[PDB]
Amino acid sequence: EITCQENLPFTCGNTDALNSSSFSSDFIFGVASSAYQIEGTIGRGLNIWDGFTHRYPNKSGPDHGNGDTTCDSFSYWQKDIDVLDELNATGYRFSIAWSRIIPRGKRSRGVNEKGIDYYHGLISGLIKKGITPFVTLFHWDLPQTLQDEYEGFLDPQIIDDFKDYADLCFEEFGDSVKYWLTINQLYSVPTRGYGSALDAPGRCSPTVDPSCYAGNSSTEPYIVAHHQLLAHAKVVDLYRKNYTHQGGKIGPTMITRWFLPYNDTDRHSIAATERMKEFFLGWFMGPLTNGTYPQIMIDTVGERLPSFSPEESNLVKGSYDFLGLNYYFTQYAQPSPNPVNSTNHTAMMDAGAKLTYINASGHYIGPLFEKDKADSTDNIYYYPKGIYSVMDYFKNKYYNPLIYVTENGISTPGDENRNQSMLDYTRIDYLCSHLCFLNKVIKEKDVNVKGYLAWALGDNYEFNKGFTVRFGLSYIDWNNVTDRDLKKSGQWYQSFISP
Amino acid sequence: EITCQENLPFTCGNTDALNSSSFSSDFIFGVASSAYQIEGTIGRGLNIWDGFTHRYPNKSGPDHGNGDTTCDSFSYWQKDIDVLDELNATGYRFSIAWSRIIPRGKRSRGVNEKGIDYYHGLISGLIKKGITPFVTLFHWDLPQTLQDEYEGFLDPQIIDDFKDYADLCFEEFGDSVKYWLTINQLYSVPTRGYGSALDAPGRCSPTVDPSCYAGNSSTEPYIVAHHQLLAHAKVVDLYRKNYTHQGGKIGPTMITRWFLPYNDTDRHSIAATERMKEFFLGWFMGPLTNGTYPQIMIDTVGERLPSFSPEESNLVKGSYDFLGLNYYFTQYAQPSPNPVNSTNHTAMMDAGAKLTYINASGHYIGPLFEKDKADSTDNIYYYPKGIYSVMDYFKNKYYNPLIYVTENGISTPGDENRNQSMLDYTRIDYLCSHLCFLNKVIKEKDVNVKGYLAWALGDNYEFNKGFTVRFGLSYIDWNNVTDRDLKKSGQWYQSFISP
Ligand SMILES: *[C@@H]1O[C@H](CO)[C@@H](O[C@@H]2O[C@H](CO)[C@@H](O[C@@H]3O[C@H](CO)[C@@H](O)[C@H](O[C@H]4O[C@H](CO)[C@@H](O)[C@H](O)[C@@H]4O)[C@@H]3O[C@@H]3OC[C@@H](O)[C@H](O)[C@H]3O)[C@H](O)[C@H]2NC(C)=O)[C@H](O[C@@H]2O[C@@H](C)[C@@H](O)[C@@H](O)[C@@H]2O)[C@H]1NC(C)=O
Ligand SMILES: *[C@@H]1O[C@H](CO)[C@@H](O[C@@H]2O[C@H](CO)[C@@H](O[C@@H]3O[C@H](CO)[C@@H](O)[C@H](O[C@H]4O[C@H](CO)[C@@H](O)[C@H](O)[C@@H]4O)[C@@H]3O[C@@H]3OC[C@@H](O)[C@H](O)[C@H]3O)[C@H](O)[C@H]2NC(C)=O)[C@H](O[C@@H]2O[C@@H](C)[C@@H](O)[C@@H](O)[C@@H]2O)[C@H]1NC(C)=O
Ligand SMILES: *[C@@H]1O[C@H](CO)[C@@H](O[C@@H]2O[C@H](CO)[C@@H](O[C@@H]3O[C@H](CO)[C@@H](O)[C@H](O)[C@@H]3O[C@@H]3OC[C@@H](O)[C@H](O)[C@H]3O)[C@H](O)[C@H]2NC(C)=O)[C@H](O[C@@H]2O[C@@H](C)[C@@H](O)[C@@H](O)[C@@H]2O)[C@H]1NC(C)=O
Ligand SMILES: *[C@@H]1O[C@H](CO)[C@@H](O[C@@H]2O[C@H](CO)[C@@H](O[C@@H]3O[C@H](CO)[C@@H](O)[C@H](O)[C@@H]3O[C@@H]3OC[C@@H](O)[C@H](O)[C@H]3O)[C@H](O)[C@H]2NC(C)=O)[C@H](O[C@@H]2O[C@@H](C)[C@@H](O)[C@@H](O)[C@@H]2O)[C@H]1NC(C)=O
Ligand SMILES: *[C@@H]1O[C@H](CO)[C@@H](O[C@@H]2O[C@H](CO)[C@@H](O)[C@H](O)[C@H]2NC(C)=O)[C@H](O)[C@H]1NC(C)=O
Ligand SMILES: *[C@@H]1O[C@H](CO)[C@@H](O[C@@H]2O[C@H](CO)[C@@H](O)[C@H](O)[C@H]2NC(C)=O)[C@H](O)[C@H]1NC(C)=O
Ligand SMILES: *[C@@H]1O[C@H](CO)[C@@H](O)[C@H](O)[C@H]1NC(C)=O
Ligand SMILES: *[C@@H]1O[C@H](CO)[C@@H](O)[C@H](O)[C@H]1NC(C)=O
Ligand SMILES: *[C@@H]1O[C@H](CO)[C@@H](O)[C@H](O)[C@H]1NC(C)=O
Ligand SMILES: *[C@@H]1O[C@H](CO)[C@@H](O)[C@H](O)[C@H]1NC(C)=O
Ligand SMILES: *[C@@H]1O[C@H](CO)[C@@H](O)[C@H](O)[C@H]1NC(C)=O
Ligand SMILES: *[C@@H]1O[C@H](CO)[C@@H](O)[C@H](O)[C@H]1NC(C)=O
Ligand SMILES: *[C@@H]1O[C@H](CO)[C@@H](O)[C@H](O)[C@H]1NC(C)=O
Ligand SMILES: *[C@@H]1O[C@H](CO)[C@@H](O)[C@H](O)[C@H]1NC(C)=O
Ligand SMILES: *[C@H]1O[C@H](CO)[C@@H](O)[C@H](O)[C@H]1NC(C)=O
Ligand SMILES: *[C@H]1O[C@H](CO)[C@@H](O)[C@H](O)[C@H]1NC(C)=O
Ligand SMILES: *[C@H]1O[C@H](CO)[C@@H](O)[C@H](O)[C@H]1NC(C)=O
Ligand SMILES: *[C@H]1O[C@H](CO)[C@@H](O)[C@H](O)[C@H]1NC(C)=O
Ligand SMILES: [Zn+2]
Repeated sequence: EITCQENLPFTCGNTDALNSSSFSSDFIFGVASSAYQIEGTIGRGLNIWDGFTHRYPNKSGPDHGNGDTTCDSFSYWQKDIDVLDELNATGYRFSIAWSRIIPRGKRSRGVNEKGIDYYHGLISGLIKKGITPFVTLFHWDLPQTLQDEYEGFLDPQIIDDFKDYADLCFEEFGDSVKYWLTINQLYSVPTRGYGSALDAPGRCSPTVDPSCYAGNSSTEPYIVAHHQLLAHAKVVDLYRKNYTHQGGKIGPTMITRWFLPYNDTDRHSIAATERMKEFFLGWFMGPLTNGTYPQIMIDTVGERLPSFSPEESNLVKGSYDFLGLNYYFTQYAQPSPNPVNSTNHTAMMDAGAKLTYINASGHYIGPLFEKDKADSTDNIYYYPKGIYSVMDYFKNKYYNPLIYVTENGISTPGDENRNQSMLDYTRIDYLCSHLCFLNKVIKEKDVNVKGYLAWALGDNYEFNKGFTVRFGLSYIDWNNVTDRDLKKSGQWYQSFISP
Repeated sequence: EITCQENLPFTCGNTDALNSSSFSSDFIFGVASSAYQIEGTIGRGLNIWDGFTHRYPNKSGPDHGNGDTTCDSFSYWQKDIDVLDELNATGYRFSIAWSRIIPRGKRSRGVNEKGIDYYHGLISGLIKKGITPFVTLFHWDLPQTLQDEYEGFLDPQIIDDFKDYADLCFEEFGDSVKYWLTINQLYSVPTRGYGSALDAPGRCSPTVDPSCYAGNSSTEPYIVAHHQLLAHAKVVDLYRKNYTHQGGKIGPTMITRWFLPYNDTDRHSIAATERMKEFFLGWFMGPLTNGTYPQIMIDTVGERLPSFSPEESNLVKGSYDFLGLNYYFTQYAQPSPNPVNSTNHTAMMDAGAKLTYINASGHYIGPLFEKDKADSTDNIYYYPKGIYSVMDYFKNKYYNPLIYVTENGISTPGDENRNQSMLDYTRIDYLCSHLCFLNKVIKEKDVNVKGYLAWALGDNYEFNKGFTVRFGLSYIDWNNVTDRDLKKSGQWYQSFISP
């Protein structure tokens, strides 16, 4: 019987009690990163994260930081491999920058052979240290040219351009890469990029944010979500029909959260909780497992929800070998109105739920996850048992999928100094508490989870936050980015992996 | 009789001897700037200078600086108007960022109304202080989307996109703007952008620079030059047929240089000097005055020189109301081989000339213009009489055009400290020595020159050099860019204007 803690103080930092041997022998342990966040713009074309962060610098982060140079993994990719080698990691999730290998977006316009060689060298270096690559084709960094030609994922033209890009990656790297991710966190771009305009490309309704250059927060999230599923399923079909000889697997990435009722004896809050599961996970998991959106979405969203043709439904249904599940936290849900006729209506209001970290009796769900200095009532809190609840739900609701945990981690403030930054005990507590529950859910519920990749390998540019928060297991000095030095967390993870 | 000095020391800094009253009463005096160099990326889409400086940071300048924030004329445009008001300037040359008003390049994709309002406010502010705007439509900052769709000026698709962009500018601002420039320095993009790859977009032959993403240095300069002339002439036709009611004038910008023989008794060097005039000025001035390229270019460049159809020849011939002439320096010319079959052949070798600042007897042409710290034998030297020689040549060879001097100025090192930077006596000597010759040529040769705009209003990002050189008449502190403080040069120019 496995007992895991839910509240501070935790004791899972002790490698005598929890380590890699607690898990099956073939289980993969590593870390993750993304191209915009770590490489720098040297050697690549421009993408919508470059566009968004330069056009709307106060949305890039409070320091106006961006990915122009960041930790310079373009130059220091060998140092990333060295961190992984130090950890004795068996996996590394990284993304390919579309704009580094096809700067002009559409593959018929030509490829950047030097950009292809950059990834060849990385992949070869990983494999030579025994590290299995998990490669994300699209981690939000769409070539700027495609957004300007047709508004990227807002248009169905994106399916064929994404397909041709994916084909080039499979042709070039698939002899060595056996685990591919298509689109990072399907829920994110639609909602933050086209609903709230917190993320690139920064579209939304005029009264939601007057700085959006265009958009409609009520309709566009649904259009983008739909084209994301079609483009993902087209690439999966391509992979499975034309690259089956490479012996690899492919899947989407979901951002996952667990949801609990704000008031667990109030039927209205209980209903809002179940609505949240459908609108946040089922929006994509319904199409991925059944080829249709959830009935509550069909009913509520009405004419604003696109339909799949029979051919598209068949293409999208079952379009995964595995699921990359990212997990960070859990929210309480209570009812909220859905004012569809308001000019500031957003797709996110369709779920009819208001999300908090404090329930109706004043209980905070768990330890502090992220402090919000502008508004402290907006602090985010974590909940280690949520990873257990998510995994169990995916096995039970979504046909017992093979799962890899593709992201899991916590930030510490960028205002801390080096020493404080290195002594990141809050990060050991977060990582170990979630690893305990993950082991518990694998053993108790038999969820087919086969790996775990913590967010992040090193400090990087954080979407929306600049360099004001740090997520790395390895520290990077922004005045001289060459080195990546294991933090207390990285050292702890090293001993968890090789106890 | 006017006597002007050619060698240090100069005495034209004395406003008793040379001032604005030395020139006709209607003569316009001011300063100039360009959008990429001063505004910052806030509020606009991305262009090829953003692309080039981020993809090839060591080509952006030795400090890797770029135009991301620069002096923040987006925020501080009122402070630029204040500098002009302090100078009692009567003209200001600025450029419109295509990417600020049409971020998606093609006008049918929509316009950025807030970007239009930015220029409305500037123009209105200038006119209210009695300053005549001279507005450059294209100062090299092509929306990145157009370079990625069809390689910008390499393709004839650029003509109609440039035309639609120009139309929008005339419609929006032409009721107030009466002097328009089409393309800044026609010789520059073809040669530096597509021949040497020193400038965006950074194309060239593989053995010229292995870092070019594509190109051909022998052919591409000619293609781009040709499309530049066609796009320029299309816009001029549009202006003169559809916006004649606005009562304004339009013209191209040429970079001008004078050329002297390396050895003035050697017929080979004399021939190389005359070749240089044709290949550097006649490349564009031949088409602009006659609808054909110079015969020496037709003969030497052969199949690599495009031909104008009769319709295109007619469109391009006479396509100017005035000429914007930029002038900085003069070179000696001697013969050099033209190895057309070499893989590193460039369009610039077609002239069969090698350019220096020192003649065959060891005479340096004039005072120091720019020091080159990597290689001192590469220092550039200036020649005040060259402005006289250029103006006289344009009147005599090119049908007595109306001319405005659209750029003239000198850099000082970015390594100097504030105090040294402010005491920019070398800049007063450069500006006054050229103004003396300009007055002399207007009086002696009756050249129809009606204004002079010194390069630059303030310190900015310098193409190819970052923030390592300063060209401003007003100082900007890079640790806090709000203020623009008149240097010794700006104060001298203030007294030259209002003695
Ligand atoms: C897994 O995919 C199955 C489809 O392959 C889902 O079953 C389908 O569910 C739909 C309803 O969503 C059933 O379609 C209904 O068919 C009747 C009967 O002929 C309809 O009137 C109803 O159409 C009306 O309601 C719609 C909203 O649902 C409106 O959009 C429409 O304008 C009408 O108001 C709907 O008919 C559809 O109408 C729109 C068409 O373009 C569409 O093709 C048409 O089918 C459908 O019969 C059913 N298919 C079968 C083979 O059973 C399945 O849905 C789950 O199971 C069914 C039994 C219902 O209980 C659903 O509520 C529940 O979601 C889904 N499973 C999951 C878990 O999502
Ligand atoms: C101002 O524009 C005038 C054109 O409106 C120029 O005059 C034209 O000059 C061209 C030569 O460049 C003369 O064309 C020649 O016509 C003969 C006679 O029929 C040709 O064989 C010669 O073609 C051959 O030489 C070419 C290189 O010049 C090659 O490309 C071609 O393959 C042949 O090798 C050329 O004929 C032209 O060939 C290419 C065709 O597609 C083209 O249309 C055809 O014309 C032309 O007759 C002449 N036009 C008239 C009305 O005079 C004028 O050129 C200047 O003046 C003329 C007299 C010559 O001295 C030129 O050397 C000199 O540049 C130009 N002025 C300026 C100052 O540039
Ligand atoms: C968890 O949700 C439950 C279920 O909603 C909350 O209990 C309900 O709380 C209501 C108070 O907000 C109770 O209703 C009231 O009852 C008093 C006593 O008779 C009456 O005077 C009030 O007018 C009110 O009655 C309602 O008026 C509106 C009508 O539309 C409606 O029909 C009436 O319900 C209600 O009885 C109670 N439900 C039951 C199942 O207990 C619970 O609220 C917390 O506990 C309740 C007992 C009460 O002490 C609340 O003060 C306290 O907030 C809520 N828990 C939390 C922690 O918010
Ligand atoms: C400015 O250009 C002029 C014209 O080219 C230079 O003068 C020429 O310089 C040549 C030396 O480079 C002279 O030719 C030589 O004459 C000596 C004396 O007879 C002879 O022994 C040499 O072999 C050579 O002769 C040539 O050999 C190559 C053959 O293909 C050719 O037919 C011969 O010309 C040449 O006489 C002279 N031209 C005349 C018009 O004076 C001038 O050079 C400078 O002045 C000349 C006088 C000489 O003192 C050079 O040392 C000195 O560089 C050059 N000016 C500069 C400053 O470079
Ligand atoms: C978002 O787009 C939707 C659909 O185009 C707009 O909602 C429609 O608004 C038109 C104009 O009132 C109405 O006649 C229809 O009833 C609406 N259709 C549906 C599907 O709701 C909505 O106004 C647009 N929002 C923004 C802010 O532009
Ligand atoms: C530049 O483009 C030109 C023309 O396409 C190339 O020169 C041609 O080269 C082909 C292959 O040798 C020759 O057969 C022709 O004689 C050339 N044409 C002319 C007009 O010169 C040149 O090789 C290309 N340069 C680069 C470096 O790719
Ligand atoms: C690993 O953790 C397990 C508890 O599940 C423990 O039994 C084992 O001894 C630990 N391994 C080491 C080497 O500490
Ligand atoms: C696969 O590749 C072949 C040949 O390149 C092509 O004919 C076929 O349509 C492709 N695709 C898919 C996704 O099946
Ligand atoms: C618009 O929405 C904001 C936040 O969603 C809300 O605070 C405000 O009350 C809404 N206004 C209207 C007119 O509904
Ligand atoms: C690496 O991990 C393998 C597998 O668990 C282990 O046998 C080996 O000793 C570890 N190496 C280090 C240096 O920890
Ligand atoms: C301006 O310069 C001219 C010389 O051309 C001189 O005669 C005149 O007095 C000067 N003006 C003033 C006010 O110094
Ligand atoms: C001018 O505008 C009119 C109407 O918009 C158009 O029909 C005509 O073709 C345009 N152009 C030029 C360059 O003449
Ligand atoms: C190539 O050109 C460079 C500079 O233009 C020159 O130094 C070199 O000698 C040339 N090589 C060949 C093979 O011509
Ligand atoms: C501005 O220039 C005009 C025209 O020469 C002049 O009359 C006026 O006094 C000048 N103002 C200042 C403050 O120098
Ligand atoms: C930040 O910038 C946008 C324009 O990019 C502007 O709408 C907004 O006022 C600014 N936000 C704040 C909070 O200052
Ligand atoms: C920066 O860090 C690297 C690795 O720690 C070091 O070797 C290099 O000398 C440092 N550069 C400077 C300028 O300090
Ligand atoms: C600078 O960068 C380019 C790649 O952008 C590379 O080809 C070249 O080696 C570098 N230049 C120097 C002088 O280091
Ligand atoms: C920077 O300069 C402006 C103008 O000189 C000044 O008013 C502002 O206070 C300064 N900001 C800082 C942080 O020094
Ligand atoms: Zn930047």
